[PDB]
Amino acid sequence: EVFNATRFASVYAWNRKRISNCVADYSVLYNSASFSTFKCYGVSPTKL
Amino acid sequence: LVKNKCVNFNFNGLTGTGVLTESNKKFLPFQQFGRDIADTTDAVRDPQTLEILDITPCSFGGVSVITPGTNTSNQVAVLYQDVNCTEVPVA
Amino acid sequence: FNKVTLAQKFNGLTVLPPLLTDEMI
Amino acid sequence: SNFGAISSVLNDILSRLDPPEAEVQIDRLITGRLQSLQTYVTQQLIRA
Ligand SMILES: *[C@@H]1O[C@H](CO)[C@@H](O)[C@H](O)[C@H]1NC(C)=O
Ligand SMILES: *[C@@H]1O[C@H](CO)[C@@H](O)[C@H](O)[C@H]1NC(C)=O
Repeated sequence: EVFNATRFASVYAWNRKRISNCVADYSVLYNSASFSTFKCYGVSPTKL
Repeated sequence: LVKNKCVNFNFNGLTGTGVLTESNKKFLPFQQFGRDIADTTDAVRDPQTLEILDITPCSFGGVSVITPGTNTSNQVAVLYQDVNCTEVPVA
Repeated sequence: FNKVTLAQKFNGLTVLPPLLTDEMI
Repeated sequence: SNFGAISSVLNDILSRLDPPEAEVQIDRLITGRLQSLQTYVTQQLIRA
């Protein structure tokens, strides 16, 4: 519901969604060949 | 969970190696983990159940070799500097 | 001895014992 | 003391980062810790 939202907010009115109390499998994100940019800072995607 | 052997542990992103034992120290209702001195995680409460764990660092020390002159004899004895004798056989 | 008051357990750090114990000094 | 690293424990850095990215932070920690140990040993030599 965050990545596949039908409408996106303008960058000057950026939204914010809090995620908690769940198991996160981020491998689903960067394994998908659908993102032109996937850059991390202070953490590594392979070990997330 | 195992207790009386040195083990690798990862508690909710807290990684370390040591021996885990039932803690005499008593936590306040929802303190998470103690650090007795110098930000060493000396204890942690389990996330799955709610027991309190006391952590003692992995037993370690210096090994030294006692020897008479190799001129005179070849027999040699070895001394482990800081360990109880019952737990040396591992290393 | 009873007047003078006198390293905590930690990683890396270690304290050797003195060669002559107090009982023999 | 973090010495300007991401965190103050080797385990956090080596669990958060990949080898080219982790190496610089580990070096940042190593240089500071080595300097502190050198100062301590020089002080001990003078006091001895
Ligand atoms: C062997 O060498 C040691 C080392 O200096 C010396 O103390 C000892 O007297 C020597 N013994 C013989 C038989 O050469
Ligand atoms: C060494 O360990 C054994 C078993 O854990 C124990 O019975 C003994 O009292 C210990 N001795 C010392 C000096 O720690």
